[PDB]
Amino acid sequence: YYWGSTVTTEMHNVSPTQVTRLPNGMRVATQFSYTDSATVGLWIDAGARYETKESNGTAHFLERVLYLGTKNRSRDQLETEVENLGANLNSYTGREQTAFYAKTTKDGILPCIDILADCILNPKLDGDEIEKERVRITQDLQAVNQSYEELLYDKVHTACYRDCSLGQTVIGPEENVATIKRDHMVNYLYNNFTADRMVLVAVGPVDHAQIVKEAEKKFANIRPTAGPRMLEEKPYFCASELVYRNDDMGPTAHIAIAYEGVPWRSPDYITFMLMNAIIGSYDKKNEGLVPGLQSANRITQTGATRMDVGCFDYYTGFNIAYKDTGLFGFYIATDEVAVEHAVGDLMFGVTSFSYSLTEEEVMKAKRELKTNFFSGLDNTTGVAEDIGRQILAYGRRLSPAEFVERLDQIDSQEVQRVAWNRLHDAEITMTGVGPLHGLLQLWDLRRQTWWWRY
Amino acid sequence: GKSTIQGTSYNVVKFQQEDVSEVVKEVPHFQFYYIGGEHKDNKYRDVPLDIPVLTEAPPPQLKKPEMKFSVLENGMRIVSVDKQGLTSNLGLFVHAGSRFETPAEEGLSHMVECVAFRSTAHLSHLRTIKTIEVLGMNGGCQAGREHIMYNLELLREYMPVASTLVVGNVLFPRLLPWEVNACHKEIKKAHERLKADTDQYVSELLHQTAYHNNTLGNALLANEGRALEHFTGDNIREFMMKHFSAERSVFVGINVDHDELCKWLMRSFAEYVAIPNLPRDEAKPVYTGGYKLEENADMPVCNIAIGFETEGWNSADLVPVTVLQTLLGGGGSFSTGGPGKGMHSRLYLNVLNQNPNVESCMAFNTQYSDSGLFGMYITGFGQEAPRLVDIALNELRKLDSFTPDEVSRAKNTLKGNIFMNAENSKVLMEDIGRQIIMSGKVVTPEEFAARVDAVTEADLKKVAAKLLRKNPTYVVYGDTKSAPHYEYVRTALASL
Amino acid sequence: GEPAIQSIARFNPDNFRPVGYAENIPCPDTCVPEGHLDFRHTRLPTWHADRRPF
Amino acid sequence: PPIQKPLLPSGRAVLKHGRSMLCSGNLSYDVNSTIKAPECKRGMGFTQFKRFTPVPIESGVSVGNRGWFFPGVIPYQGH
Amino acid sequence: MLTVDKFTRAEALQRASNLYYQVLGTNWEDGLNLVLDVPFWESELEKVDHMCEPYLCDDEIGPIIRNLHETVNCMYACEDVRDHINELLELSSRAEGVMGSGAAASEEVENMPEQCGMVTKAYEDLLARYPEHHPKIEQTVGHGLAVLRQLEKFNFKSSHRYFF
Amino acid sequence: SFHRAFARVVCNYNKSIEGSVPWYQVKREKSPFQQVWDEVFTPIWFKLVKGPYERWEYNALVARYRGMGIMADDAMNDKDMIVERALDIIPEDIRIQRYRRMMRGAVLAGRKLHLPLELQNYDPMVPYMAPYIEEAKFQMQEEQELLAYHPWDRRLYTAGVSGFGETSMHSTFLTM
Amino acid sequence: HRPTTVKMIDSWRTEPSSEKPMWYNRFDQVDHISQHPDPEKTEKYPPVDDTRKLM
Ligand SMILES: CCCCCCCCCCCCCCCCCC(=O)OC[C@H](COP(=O)([O-])OCC(O)COP(=O)([O-])OC[C@@H](COC(=O)CCCCCCCCCCCCCCCCC)OC(=O)CCCCCCCCCCCCCCCCC)OC(=O)CCCCCCCCCCCCCCCCC
Ligand SMILES: COC1=C(OC)C(=O)C(CC=C(C)C)=C(C)C1=O
Repeated sequence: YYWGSTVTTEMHNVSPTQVTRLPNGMRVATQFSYTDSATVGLWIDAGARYETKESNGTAHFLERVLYLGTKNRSRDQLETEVENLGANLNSYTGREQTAFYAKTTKDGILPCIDILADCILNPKLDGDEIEKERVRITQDLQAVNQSYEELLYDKVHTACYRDCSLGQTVIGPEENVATIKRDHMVNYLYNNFTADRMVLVAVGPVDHAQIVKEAEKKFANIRPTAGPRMLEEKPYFCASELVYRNDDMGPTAHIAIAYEGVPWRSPDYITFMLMNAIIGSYDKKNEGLVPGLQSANRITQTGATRMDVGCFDYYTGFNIAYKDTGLFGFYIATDEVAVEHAVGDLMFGVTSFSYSLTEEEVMKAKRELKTNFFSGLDNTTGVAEDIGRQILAYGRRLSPAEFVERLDQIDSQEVQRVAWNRLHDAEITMTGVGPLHGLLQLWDLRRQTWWWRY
Repeated sequence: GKSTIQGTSYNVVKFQQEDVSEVVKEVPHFQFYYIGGEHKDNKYRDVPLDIPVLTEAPPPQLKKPEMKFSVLENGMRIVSVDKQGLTSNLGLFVHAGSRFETPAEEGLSHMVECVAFRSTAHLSHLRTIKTIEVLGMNGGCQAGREHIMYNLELLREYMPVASTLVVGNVLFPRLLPWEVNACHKEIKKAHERLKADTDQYVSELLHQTAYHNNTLGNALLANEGRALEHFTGDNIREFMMKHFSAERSVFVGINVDHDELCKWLMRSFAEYVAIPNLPRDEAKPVYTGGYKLEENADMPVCNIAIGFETEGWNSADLVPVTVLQTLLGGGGSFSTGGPGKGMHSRLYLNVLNQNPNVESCMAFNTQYSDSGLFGMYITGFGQEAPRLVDIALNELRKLDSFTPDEVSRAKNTLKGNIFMNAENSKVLMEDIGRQIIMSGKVVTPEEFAARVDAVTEADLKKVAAKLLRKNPTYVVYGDTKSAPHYEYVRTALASL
Repeated sequence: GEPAIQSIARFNPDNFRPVGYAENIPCPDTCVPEGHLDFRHTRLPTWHADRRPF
Repeated sequence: PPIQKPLLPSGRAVLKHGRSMLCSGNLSYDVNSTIKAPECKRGMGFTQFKRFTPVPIESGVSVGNRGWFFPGVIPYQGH
Repeated sequence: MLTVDKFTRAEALQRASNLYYQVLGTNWEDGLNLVLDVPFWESELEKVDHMCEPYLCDDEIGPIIRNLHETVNCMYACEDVRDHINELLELSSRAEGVMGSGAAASEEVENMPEQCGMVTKAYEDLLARYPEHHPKIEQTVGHGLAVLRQLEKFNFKSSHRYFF
Repeated sequence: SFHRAFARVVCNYNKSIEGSVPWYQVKREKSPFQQVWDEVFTPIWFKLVKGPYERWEYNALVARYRGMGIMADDAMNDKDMIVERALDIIPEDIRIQRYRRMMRGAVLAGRKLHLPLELQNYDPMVPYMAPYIEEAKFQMQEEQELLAYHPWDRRLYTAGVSGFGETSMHSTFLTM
Repeated sequence: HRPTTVKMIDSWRTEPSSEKPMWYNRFDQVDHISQHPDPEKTEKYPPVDDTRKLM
């Protein structure tokens, strides 16, 4: 039901994001902010998904060696120069997107553009640096050196996307890590780090014209384009199970259950964001001002009552989106004996969206969704991530006002329609690590996606 | 400016009598129940997100943020900045921490935190927390050594409600016997949350050893044995009457209109009498130094900390000692930091790069109104403790001189840290509130940058010499079966 | 003129008692009032014969 | 748009006891910082599943006691 | 959309391109063309959207979907203005009376000079909003305004290109 | 859809009665007809039936309480949930004397005896529980309004509870 | 608690307690619970010898 518009005057009072396309095809996006610090970086449309099976892991390796010296600097000189500017260089690598962003002061904006351009365009992939990083990457590759939340994040993709490259991990298999060489990385740079796939984001005390001029000068020699990516069909969602039963790792079990989600540009994506908010998160060790027994979240409240002890030591919803697919589900960390109750309750919660979801819960979720999104845009790095991630995902940045406008239209009935179409009687994928005697078969859990009542 | 309070000028907001009927008209609209509704299909159900749908947007109105200072007639100071964000951060700071407790009042500051957001004169406990929840607000209360903070993060539109709820914790709290008894659980949770953070636990050990049974040393958390005898509503009320007063309180608001915040805060205190301000015993900290070796049977690693007394926040040594902390910097093997992340600090280059057995080495600089602690924190395997202490002592002996390149790098990194930390709104709120409580004044990030630029090598040498003349505080936590004795540390530092 | 915290404290439900409470509520010292039969009166004389056999 | 924070807000103070915005280091990458951007040792994305609550999990710790039992007492058939 | 049917990207591309040219080829000026066809177009458009959701970023399917959405927007907008013009002309015809005699004549629009200023503004707004659909805008709204011009002498930018 | 219309009717009818004064807070003048009724019937009915009957019952009730040695508020059964929630928060002094009186009353009633007259000169209708009954009702009304405004859906017959609302395990026949 | 119900409803014919208390609404208020008179150490009403003299 429609209860009015929550857009306010303050939402319109934000500096505009100016996006211009350079002649080579590189987009330059900037937003001015009244700050003494800035964030300037390069958000690229590269990642593990766009690697082949034999080369999986090259992108992650390159990201770890790109700041270890250039053809015009050395590692010590580069690190010294950044420190003198009072700046720090960051970088991450994902399945579909990558970034290389610097957090500096106002006077270091243009100087940092020069540093980042040199690293991206003229990386000196010294053999010694590669070999040392090979050891570090290999140690990280060991699952003993990986958290259980990182392990289940990767295994969810492995189980759900057996047929496509989205199932590949970022770090890569140990066989590939053992064999990556400079030539692999040089090829990856040539094919993927091209102007058409890069966005230069500058947030802070910045002027669009000046940033654009510097960008054109420093990125003049970048490869203009690479061949269009091979057209593929929708990533097939495999309803499978990948459970690592281990009764020798303590009492806590980690279970992740996934449904097929929606791509970034889907009209239903904001509905899935709201549904993710309704699921929410809960930790027995950080319950908040409201206790679990008296929580407005229905999943949390019913869970907190089970056996007078609570069946969720921790849980969170997740909504992962890619260009042509997505994953929607929940992650649980709970006592071994509580797993059956925990998965049963969260699946009952997701199934409830399709039958009996109250306006009260939706409206609370809208406010906490907006309180999480807006607070993320507080600092320059948060804004820069939002600009770079949103231009890659959508080709434009959605304004806070537009997000609120579209969220106003979504109500309990809209959530019910989307859930009924996509989540009710739907195929699921379960992945887990730990003592999981209580975890039932996939078919048993999949029947809990529909109700005999109502 | 109509009033000067502790070195800062405030504009005086006058109390006005308004009818409940007229103020109700200005309260933000919200519903708890939705009994029916007007169906309206999602108009954008078929519109992909890549297609803009909003048209005729009002032109933006950008104003350079400025910090504005006001004071009510009851003596409550209000300090607000508006960065024009869409989420606000309202906080209430009271100058009543653990340092003001008498030995018979042990833990009472923590107890006040535990009973926060319980029943008030005009709102039950359940109704306060369900309102904060339905409006999508997060927050809580934290009791420190010098102050206690009540914070709520909210969508700016709901500030009128949040201001009321926060202020009710200090204005008319009903410390009902059976609601207080339900808060005894939080003590055990607090101890577990502290001990989980090894760095903060070792910091608590440092302060207790540094200042023996006095102000800063006073335990931050209440114990769950003999302290529960006076964990009562009556005892809490007496403590609040002694220390909680409008003159010792400061309401900070980030991303809020100052005039609106002042109005609603005025309306909240207009028809009620705040706790009167009374004199209290305020004794300067007594630094004794000393040593404590705490054993954690489950930990195989040894955490060693050697600290020294600093004059504190109100001294002229504050900025120079902070440059010294950045100059010595430090890092940890667990972290893999890229360029500009402390890879060229003295500790990283002299300790981490040259001693593979050192798990982590860092410099620490706690700062309080009239005292502080500076020193090094180094960790490693238990059997390595004798060598870890030697490494720490050797670094302390190198503070006699500093190269020009190191000083410049430290100053630039410190300025970058100041500006980058400031942009976080929660950090800014806590910085402002803790500044006013400590000093009665706010030093802006730019002004601190100006001070940092004026630090010379002579200042660093002078400050370091003063620190090294103090009796060291020597804390070992974890596997302590191989650590040196305190006299070994003392004799090594006796030369300095 | 009282501080609000002090004013609301006086209205704890424990601070209200009915008028004449202390002068009317029975405060019993036993469940067997004086003049009522109990084991002291019903005990057999110490010279009694065994009552188990019967 | 992307969500950059966990669904469970921390609700705690960012700055540590006695540490200020001047002496907390750089909160973006300092080890003791409570808001340090996590490490991409194995790639980006795992933060959507990560538990950001610092206190380690105590399996089976009770949170559903309405005041019906004392600590250490085992309920029998819920009574 | 609630469906169990599965389609390849090639099939999705074919369906979307078929609908796009079907809409863009149909004569919008004839009202019965839109009244009869739009129900079938809306059923198809829902199916096309469901099967093309994965391919919104595709280099071939994506542009087809974007053009298809734009064409439907222009189709609804143009139909609205010409519907009002048809209302104005039918009010004028009824005012003529039975047999043109005036015998049983309806009352004649009084703000006709102002109703023609409203339509012409709408026509220009459509031209700006839908710059890549001018041929369709002129077929429906442009010709409609030319018919109105024969009744009331008013000025619009393209009046000379309509022989006025 | 006819349900969507009914939802608008309900929404609009409730929006039009928000803030209405309860029937008992309206200054009400009795109808002239009621006034005539209250001047003919009520007086005579009280003098001949109500008055005598209700004094006969009330005096007997006071005597029964005095015989048991208990107060009127002692007689409340804790199977009532408002009474239970009030008894949680009574002070120990009141609680101790309340238990002893109830124990003596049950002993006397079971043994078919009565309190000695020497101990019977007290007022049994002193409302010592009133403050705590009112507090308990307030607490329950908050929980009702803020936590029980909808017939919630829960997984049925799990964790020892039916899922239909009760919070104690093994508290129904079907939950054994 | 077992399946239970309380008649916590807005009556159409009976007023709430806040409007019409049914108890004898005269209470003594103190600043602290300790200031109440002690029942055990308080003299009670004098004993009577006839049931028709009971107060
Ligand atoms: C030889 C002598 C023969 C004499 C025969 C007649 C004797 C009649 C005696 C009883 C009636 C006296 C006069 C009543 C005047 C109007 C009262 C009124 O409006 O009350 C509202 C008023 C509400 O005020 P309140 O203080 O807020 O109530 C709080 C309660 O705790 C409520 O708690 P809650 O909040 O949980 O609510 C529970 C809900 C529970 O309500 C329900 O369960 C609702 C559904 C059942 C009742 C209503 C529908 C019954 C069926 C109607 C016909 C349907 C035809 C459908 C056709 C469909 C065709 C397609 O009830 C209410 O909310 C209030 C209504 C209470 C039920 C009774 C309503 C109807 C009153 C008239 C009864 C019949 C008179 C027949 C006369 C015949 C000619 C002499 O109720 C009262 O004053 C209290 C209840 C008094 C009545 C108790 C009835 C007990 C059940 C048996 C009734 C029949 C007994 C005699 C049978 C003899 C032969 C078998
Ligand atoms: C001028 O008046 C009239 C018309 O307007 C052009 C008609 O359409 C028509 C044509 C319609 C029919 C049914 C033959 C007639 C007859 C008419 O009188």
